[PDB]
Amino acid sequence: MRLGRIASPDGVAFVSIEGDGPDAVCKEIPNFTGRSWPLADVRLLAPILASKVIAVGKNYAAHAEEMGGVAPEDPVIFLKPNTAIIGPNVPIQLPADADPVHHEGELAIVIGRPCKDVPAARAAEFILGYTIGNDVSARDQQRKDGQWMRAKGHDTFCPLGPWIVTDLDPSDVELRTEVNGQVRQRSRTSLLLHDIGRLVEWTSAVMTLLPGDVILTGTPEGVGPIEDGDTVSITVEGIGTLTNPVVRKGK
Amino acid sequence: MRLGRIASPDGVAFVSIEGDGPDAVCKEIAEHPFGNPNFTGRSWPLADVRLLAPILASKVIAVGKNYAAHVAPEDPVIFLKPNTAIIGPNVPIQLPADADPVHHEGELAIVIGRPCKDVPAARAAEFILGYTIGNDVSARDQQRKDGQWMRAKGHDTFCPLGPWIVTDLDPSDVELRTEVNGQVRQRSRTSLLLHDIGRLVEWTSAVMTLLPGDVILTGTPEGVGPIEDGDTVSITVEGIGTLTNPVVRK
Ligand code: NA
Ligand code: NA
Repeated sequence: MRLGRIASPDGVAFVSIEGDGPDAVCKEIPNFTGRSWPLADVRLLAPILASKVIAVGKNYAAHAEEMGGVAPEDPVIFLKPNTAIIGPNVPIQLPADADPVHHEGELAIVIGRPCKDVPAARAAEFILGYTIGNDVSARDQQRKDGQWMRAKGHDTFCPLGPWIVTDLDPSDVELRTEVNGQVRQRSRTSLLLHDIGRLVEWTSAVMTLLPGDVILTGTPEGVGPIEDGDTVSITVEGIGTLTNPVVRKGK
Repeated sequence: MRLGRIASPDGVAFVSIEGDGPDAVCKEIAEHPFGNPNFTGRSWPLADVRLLAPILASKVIAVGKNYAAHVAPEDPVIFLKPNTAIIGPNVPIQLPADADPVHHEGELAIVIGRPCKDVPAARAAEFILGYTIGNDVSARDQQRKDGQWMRAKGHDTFCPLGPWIVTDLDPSDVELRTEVNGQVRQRSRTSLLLHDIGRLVEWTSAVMTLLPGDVILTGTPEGVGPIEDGDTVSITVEGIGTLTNPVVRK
């Protein structure tokens, strides 16, 4: 199943998306009501209203073989404000002064139940599903501030979507980022330094996680700049593709 | 005017708090504390209810270094605390078993009153509901280790807020004081802020949209220090009152 939010002519609905052909249907909601919008008629929004967004930075091994092996250091987690969230096909707006601003394609965990102190092995019990995220980052501000929050916290700097997949096996799916059709990031989640359960364990040991909260699981190598007029597309195997145009704000 | 949130026999309510003696009264404000307040006509004695965190912030922004001793300051460094860290007056700060030391950091807190973005420092007060007190509780060992300060300052209960929001306060030059078990740890005045309230609202709203209820912690003076199981921490701001929390180690 794929869960998400859509903008209809009747308004906003939380829907179930079913079908891979453009004869695709969004059915409203789980108890279904009966109203059906084709996917063609409506527009996908960010699939959930997150109270907070937690992200990790360094979380991909370079290659499977190294290592392995020796335990990775503990995760470093941080927050992006939920005001940064935008959905598919919404422009990423670059600050006039921010150079360079980087794309960071990531697999996103969506929490489905309130939780605290969850053991890594039980993480799936509290996970609604998986979607795609982009941890857009003003790299200059990162270096100036030390704290990464401002750099990653601007409005539109957290694209999320296109929908939430509830039955995905996210253990070994391909993640890739394209800029204007050009592949710039490519890895598999089998190379996650801290896997999904470890991240949920680490994060819920720190703070209460609420239904809707998002945990971005990190980005592999290849992070690179995005400029006015670019299109960034992040594809996760078994989920789909999150696409956003890019515009720079005037001075 | 003092605006708070209370737990009453009738549920949770926003209130105007009136009086300082034993017969203080809480006057119910309809739905939220933001516009011109609408009084329902319902009220409770303060003695009959319990003050909660005065606002349900969608987010909490904070700054690190922001008081002069008594050099030109570097630009503000802001970060986030999750709103799941917020607790109200008298609620125990719960220390993680493995965190040492954990420090108190008494601060003046801005509460945003209107949605906004790209606010000029000069006009910040037009967008500010009022001022309350905060404690930016920080696990120092985690802070140093992580580089990023979020985890160190993001544990459940690591953001005491309260006891209420004062709407007609001139915060230009008020005393800020932190006591632990009756001993003064921190004491300074807001006239020593490196980045004043205006500069912080300007800086933060240039980055992100702020919502009514959002909180900006304006930093802490010298004298930060450890808290431990059994301690009581009290932060006082002249013109607001005192935010007090006991401390327990898990
Ligand atoms: Na004001
Ligand atoms: Na602080």
